[PDB]
Amino acid sequence: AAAAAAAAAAAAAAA
Amino acid sequence: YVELIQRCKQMFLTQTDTGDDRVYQMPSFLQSVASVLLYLDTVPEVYTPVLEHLVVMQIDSFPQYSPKMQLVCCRAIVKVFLALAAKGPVLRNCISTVVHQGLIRICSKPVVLKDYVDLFRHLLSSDQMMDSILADEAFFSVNSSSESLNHLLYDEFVKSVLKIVEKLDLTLEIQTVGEQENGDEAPGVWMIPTSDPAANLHPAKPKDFSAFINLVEFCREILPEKQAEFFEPWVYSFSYELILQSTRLPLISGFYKLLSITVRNAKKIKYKYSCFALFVKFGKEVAVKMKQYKDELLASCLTFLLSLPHNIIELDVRAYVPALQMAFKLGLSYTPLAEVGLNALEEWSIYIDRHVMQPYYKDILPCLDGYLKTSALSDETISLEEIRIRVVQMLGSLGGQINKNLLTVTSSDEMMKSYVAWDREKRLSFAVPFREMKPVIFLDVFLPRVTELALTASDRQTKVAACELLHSMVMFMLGKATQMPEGGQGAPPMYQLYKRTFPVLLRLACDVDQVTRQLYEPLVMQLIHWFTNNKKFESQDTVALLEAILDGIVDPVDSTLRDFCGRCIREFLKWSIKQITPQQQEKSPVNTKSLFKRLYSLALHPNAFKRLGASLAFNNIYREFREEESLVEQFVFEALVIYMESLALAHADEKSLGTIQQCCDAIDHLCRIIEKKHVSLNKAKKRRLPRGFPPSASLCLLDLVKWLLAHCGRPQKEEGVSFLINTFEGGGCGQPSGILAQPTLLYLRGPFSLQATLCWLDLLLAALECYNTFIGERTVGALQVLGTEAQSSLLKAVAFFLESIAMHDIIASPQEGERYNYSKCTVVVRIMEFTTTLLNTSPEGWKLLKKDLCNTHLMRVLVQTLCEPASIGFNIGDVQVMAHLPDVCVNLMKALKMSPYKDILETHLREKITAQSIEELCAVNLYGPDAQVDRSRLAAVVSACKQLHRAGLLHNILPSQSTDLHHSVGTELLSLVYKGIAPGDERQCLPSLDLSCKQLASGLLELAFAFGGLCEGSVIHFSHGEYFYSLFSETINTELLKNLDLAVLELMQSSVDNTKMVSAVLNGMLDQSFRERADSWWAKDSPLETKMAVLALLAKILQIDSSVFTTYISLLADTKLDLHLKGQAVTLLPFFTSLTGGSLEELRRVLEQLIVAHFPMQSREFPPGTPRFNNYVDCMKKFLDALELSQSPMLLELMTLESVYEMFRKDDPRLSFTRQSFVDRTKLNESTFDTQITKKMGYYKILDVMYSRLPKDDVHAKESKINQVFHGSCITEGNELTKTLIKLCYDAFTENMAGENQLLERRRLYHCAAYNCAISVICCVFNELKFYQGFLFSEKPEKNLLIFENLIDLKRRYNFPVEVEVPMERKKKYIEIRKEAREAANGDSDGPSYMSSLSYLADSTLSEEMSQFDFSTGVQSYSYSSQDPRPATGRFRRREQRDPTVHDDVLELEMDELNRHECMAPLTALVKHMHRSLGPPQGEEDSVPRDLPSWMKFLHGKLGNPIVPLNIRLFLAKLVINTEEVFRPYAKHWLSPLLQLAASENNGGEGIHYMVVEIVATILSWTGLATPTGVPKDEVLANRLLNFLMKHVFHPKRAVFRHNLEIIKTLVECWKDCLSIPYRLI
Repeated sequence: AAAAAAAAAAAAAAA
Repeated sequence: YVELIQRCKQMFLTQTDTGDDRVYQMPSFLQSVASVLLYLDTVPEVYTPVLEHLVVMQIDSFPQYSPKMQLVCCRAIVKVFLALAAKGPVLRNCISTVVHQGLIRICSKPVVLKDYVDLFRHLLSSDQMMDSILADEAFFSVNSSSESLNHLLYDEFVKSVLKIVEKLDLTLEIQTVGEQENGDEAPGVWMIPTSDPAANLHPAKPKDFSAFINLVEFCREILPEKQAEFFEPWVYSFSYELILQSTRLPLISGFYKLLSITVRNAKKIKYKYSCFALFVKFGKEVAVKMKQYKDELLASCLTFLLSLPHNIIELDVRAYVPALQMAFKLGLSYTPLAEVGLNALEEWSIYIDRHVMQPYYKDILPCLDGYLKTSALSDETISLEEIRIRVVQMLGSLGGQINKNLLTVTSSDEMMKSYVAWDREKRLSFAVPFREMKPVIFLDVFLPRVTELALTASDRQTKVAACELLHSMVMFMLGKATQMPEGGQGAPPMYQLYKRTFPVLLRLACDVDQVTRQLYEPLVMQLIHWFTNNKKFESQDTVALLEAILDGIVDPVDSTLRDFCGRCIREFLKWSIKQITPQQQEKSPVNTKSLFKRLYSLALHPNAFKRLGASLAFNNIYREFREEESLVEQFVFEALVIYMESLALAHADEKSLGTIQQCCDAIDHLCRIIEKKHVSLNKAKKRRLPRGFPPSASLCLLDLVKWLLAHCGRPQKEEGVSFLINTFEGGGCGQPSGILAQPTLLYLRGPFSLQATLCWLDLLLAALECYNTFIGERTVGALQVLGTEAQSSLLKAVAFFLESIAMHDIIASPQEGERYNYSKCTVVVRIMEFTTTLLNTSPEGWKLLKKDLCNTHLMRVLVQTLCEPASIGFNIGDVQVMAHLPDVCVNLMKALKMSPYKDILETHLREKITAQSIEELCAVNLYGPDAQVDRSRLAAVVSACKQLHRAGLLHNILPSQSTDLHHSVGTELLSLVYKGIAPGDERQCLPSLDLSCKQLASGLLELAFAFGGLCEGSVIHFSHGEYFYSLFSETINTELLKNLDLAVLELMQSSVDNTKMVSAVLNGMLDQSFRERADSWWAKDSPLETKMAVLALLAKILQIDSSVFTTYISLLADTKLDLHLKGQAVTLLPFFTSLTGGSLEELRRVLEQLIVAHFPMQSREFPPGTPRFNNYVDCMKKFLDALELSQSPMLLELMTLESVYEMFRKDDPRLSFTRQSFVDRTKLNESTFDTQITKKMGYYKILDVMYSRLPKDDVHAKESKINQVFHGSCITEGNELTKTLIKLCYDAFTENMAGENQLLERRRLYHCAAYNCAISVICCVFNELKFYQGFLFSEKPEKNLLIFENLIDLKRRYNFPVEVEVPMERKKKYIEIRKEAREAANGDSDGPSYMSSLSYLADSTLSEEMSQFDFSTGVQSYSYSSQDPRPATGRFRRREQRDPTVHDDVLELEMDELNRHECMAPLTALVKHMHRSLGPPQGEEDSVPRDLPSWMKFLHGKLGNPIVPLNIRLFLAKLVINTEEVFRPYAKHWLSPLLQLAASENNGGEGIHYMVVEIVATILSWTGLATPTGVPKDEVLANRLLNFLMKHVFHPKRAVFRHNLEIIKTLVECWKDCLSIPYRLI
């Protein structure tokens, strides 16, 4: 949930 | 310190893990074990391996250290070494070299191409702290590291650049591509290495230490030898031309403060020691050698390494007018951008100034200014400026002289050349479209271009620009020059040097842009095609173009020349394109005739070193159509030939390296196609050519002559054999000479007088006449037709008497010594060439033999190979000159054997006395220091012994010197212990006295007095340890070697007697043999332990099995038997241990034997041997099952080529770190466990069915993360073992290991599981396994009702096979069986049951649970065999509930229902592939049409747990599904969270996400399809949804942390284009 924070952060942010 | 050293290891190995295990850890081990053993002079040993491979993993293994901890690390290892002192002279060295090993191997991965650099500092650091003798440490660190690099360079890279630099050329050759890559090879290599490990580790040590060992080893005491010899061996090795070579040697050297040794004493002789001489003598050879051949890549680094060779030659500078001439110019010419050498350049300036220029400026200055001119500006029209700084700093450091040659030579540089507008009579041109104003310009764009051309700095902006509008530049000029108004008419000089440009463009574009040169090559050639098909005027022009392309070699970039012939051949392509008429062939002088007309002649005229490659790639061009195009071939044949002749002999004096004959012979490669062996074509006038060629009697004809008659003499006879005799009639005297030969020499004795016969025709006599022996009798029955001595009177006999003149010339100024010593040696060798040519050749009648009056002379010259170096050429010998010297004596003396009378041998031999050998024998030991002058003649006399060996009759020198002298070597090698340590001097003394010592006598007394003879502060502690073990085990190498050569079973003698160190003794033997051959002695070891297996082996063996005293003699022993069984098992590796050791008792068996009651070595029990049959499955199954669970904790899940190849080569027998190596790329008695477990199945996972069985034993006996190992075991071994046989052996093994047994649940799990791990990845044909399970298919139909374990493995068993089966392969071993859609679906459809009455013993699960695997598996095989209807509808009516349909009964948070349901993955690709059927074939805006016919109807997800997993199923389902096909399932989704995820509550920390994440995140999987998400059925849905969602998500951030929610806050955002507005409520 750190680089994953970027992962899902991008999941929503790009959505 | 025992179990505690264990603890050490227990950290060590366990660091093999995937996550790290730390580091300071180790030095803890280090200084620890240090003080430990420093306490102990009592020899614990046994830790030798662990401590070593320990430290070797240690020192630099790290991504980093705490910068802090690193000096601590220092005190650590250095402490290891003080221990190594008190230790007594053994293990230190070896360890050092090991860390050399990994050290450079750690170059990988190189950080100019974890990471790499670290080691430097630690090495640096290693040297620098605390107190006691940092020196020795550093010292041996160096030398062993050195020789280490020797080893890898002795592995490949020489070979590398060789082959793959030479490779594509000869591999592909169509004769079209070969020629190219030929001309591409000549001028500098392809610069391609073969194996990067070689290619690069090759840099490594050098690349590593680059700045390191320069100033390091500043030490005086330990650097006499690291100086002198230690300089050399490399420098000898050089010839292969490694970038590496010089590198440090100057750097340290000039760094080193007494070059006063070197410079002054080397002056004294110029006016050790000779070491200083050669140490000089590199200079020109080096210098030029790179200047010509080696590259801006190569040379530059090389050369520049090689300028500082002046830094040591201060006094011993002499000429070197080229030195900087080529050199420093290269400094600021091609890299004013790269200061690399540039630094040096003016360092050279510094001292050449500061050392004695007082005439030499007369030299130096005419260079300096006219060159150092750029020293000031390369700046503008470390720091370049800083350069300029120190430039002037030089200038004024003298000043007043520095003024000028810059001015007058720069005045020689053409500032002024005025050309454009044809020396400026009009506008050049204006063609470009602006023409509001219609400008003109373009006036000088050119010298601008130039200025770019020299420039690569802003080349990025600039030089680019240069070629850039060069591109349109030409086409511009010719462009309006085509109608020829003035354009060409103005051009010819203008556009002339406009050509001269592009040499530079395409030249350096290489180092700059492939895109540049390669961009403009099609353009240069689109030129050369143009005017050729056009009229020839730009012929007048491009002719000029290629003209100076005669050069390009003095021009350091010789690929210029590559350009040339490539252009030339492209020229010829176009010339082949348009060839028409010899009218226009010859009147193309640019073609055809005037080509060779010049190029041959023109080749000759300058005496051109600059034709070489030009020549080779030149005719190589033809080598394609040298066969045919038209006539000009006819001329070029002869003209080519005597062109080669005159060619060679012309320059034949001072020629550039052999690059010359590289080219010479390169074209000599053609008479091939040139000879089609026609009748009277080759035989014609072209054969009239060789007519005069041998009788040309001319100089270098040797290279040519032998070339001739084999090849060219062949066409017509055999080689032309009998063409010859009828001319011998007239004369064979036609071949030889001797005009003015012998006496006038004896008078003038001049260098000018050396210049023909003495120059060549000595040689041409020798070889010219050698090739004659062969044909007919020529040297007997042809040349000699007139008299025995009559016809050769002034020819061959004077050649004798002139060899007598060589003896004389030793009886009673550099270039002087050059041809003087070069000569006298070239004399003895070549006159002995045809000498021994005759002597050996069967045309031996004593006709020319008696003709010698040198009978005693010959034996008086050769008898001294001692004075011979000190007098005639020696230094020059190393290059394959006196390297070849031994080749003489043997060849000579044995061609002196037989017919030639033995006194030639004998009286000669009789010349030798014993006082030489006995004397020197005494002396070199009698020295200590002073070992020089004798020790030499150790090397020499030994070399003579070589010559005796190949020559026999050695014993004639040593009849009783067999006895004593060889003994006395023992007296002396004996004697050393008085002084203990021996000099690196004496360290080179020993190879002599031992090496030749044992060339005759026995290596047994070796072993005996080895053992006993060794059974014996600086004086006394340097005495202390070698007493105990070392000194002979120090000298050990040669000793072992003796033991390797001729010994058989002689081993077993002293072996069995002493029964202790012999092992070690033997151990050194082991691979010292092996490595040498890696097949020779690999038996010799084997039966000596067939019998000795009974003998020395045994008392050891059952001394262990028997056994404080006998107990440690045991740990001693069993340690041996490790070794014995292991190395001896390595010579079994060729064959067998199960026959060889299998048919041979107490070899196989001792494995099982010694296992009792010891862990630490119990590690090492297993890795040896692949024993087979009986008492092995069983007894060893006990020593592993029983002795494992007993000796390994019961606790379930409680635990814890050439180059690089050489790292293992010398650590072969030992060192547990072996595979702990590359893994660098609570737990304690648990570490005893997996210590031993990793000891267990990592080793043999690969082979045998008990090796197979024991893993299955323990895993089920005690489940641990050992199971993880199983993957990198099973799967690996599955792919790995690659034995279809043993494949099937576990196929059946496991297969009916699933038979009727006491097996438990997991006991079938890992069974089929790890089973499949190996099996899915192994060979697709599983044979009766996969067929007998077909005949275990009916095993599936079955009833065990019920019992328990009968019920357990009832269900475990019949799902068990399909478990591996269908996954490992479902297909194509399954396809012909014609159960496809047919006979299995029986067991799927039926197999999973209700068992609604079963409440029992997890029958309600495991029975029903695993029963579902019917549909799981079989349905999968169907998924690819599917209809769409078939697999979907085959599911009805449901047994449901079923276990996967019994859900929240447990597992109340959402995490592993995706991970641990063990259901998805089939369901995944299920709907994946059958959704490839139903898919882009057709989509659905509707829910139903994708479900009801699908099995997606089976999915509903409503009303309870009936909800959740199904829609859990939807999880990755919708990944493919969409569009609106999940339309109602969408309603399922927003339905999902409401009271259900609520029913699951938080459902795991990340759970709420886990649901909603794509619950909504699918809502955005579309835009307008969210018009559904808002409007139609959302009716109550999203309102409540939100309410909860929000409700929850508020806090848990409050509960735990922050942007968690925000993840939702998104979703929140994502919602609303209308929706349900619970917002006032918000």
